[PDB]
Amino acid sequence: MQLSHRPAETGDLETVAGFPQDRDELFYCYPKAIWPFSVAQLAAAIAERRGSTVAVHDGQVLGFANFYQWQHGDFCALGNMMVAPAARGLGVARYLIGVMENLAREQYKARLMKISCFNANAAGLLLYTQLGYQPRAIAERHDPDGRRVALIQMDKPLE
Ligand SMILES: CC(=O)OCC1=C(C(=O)O)N2C(=O)[C@@H](NC(=O)Cc3cccs3)[C@H]2SC1
Repeated sequence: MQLSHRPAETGDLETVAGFPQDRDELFYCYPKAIWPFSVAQLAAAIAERRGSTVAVHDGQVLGFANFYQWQHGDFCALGNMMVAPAARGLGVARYLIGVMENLAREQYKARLMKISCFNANAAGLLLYTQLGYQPRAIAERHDPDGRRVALIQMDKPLE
């Protein structure tokens, strides 16, 4: 992958909003969203968040992420991590996580990145582990069906 990145733009929203393929994928990346996902839901997140970034390869937006929490000199928390269904497992998430780590360090002076990952998302848990994130706590949350899920709260120092 020759990958690049830039801030998210209005024109990207329809593409990015197409990434979650089912209600599980949507919950894992945006638990407050309601299925079906929409550009309006995506735009609302962007508005209340920081750092919304896309990853681009060969003219295609393949990934998106942002911060749902940010505390200058302290940390950021990565949110809305979405990857195009045709580009899963190819390094887009790894790439964007690296981008977001740099952004947290440089723009927020963060010492730590937090990532919270739902228990059912094994692929996320494994990736973040491979990227040097360590599990710190488990919180109870509830899915759209009112079922109890475990949110695994991980972090990583940035340097
Ligand atoms: C890496 C990634 O994509 O994380 C998605 C996520 C988000 C998100 O929306 O970006 N999060 C938030 O905004 C947090 N939300 C909660 O802990 C509240 C919840 C209520 C019901 C279930 S979780 C975390 S819960 C995890």
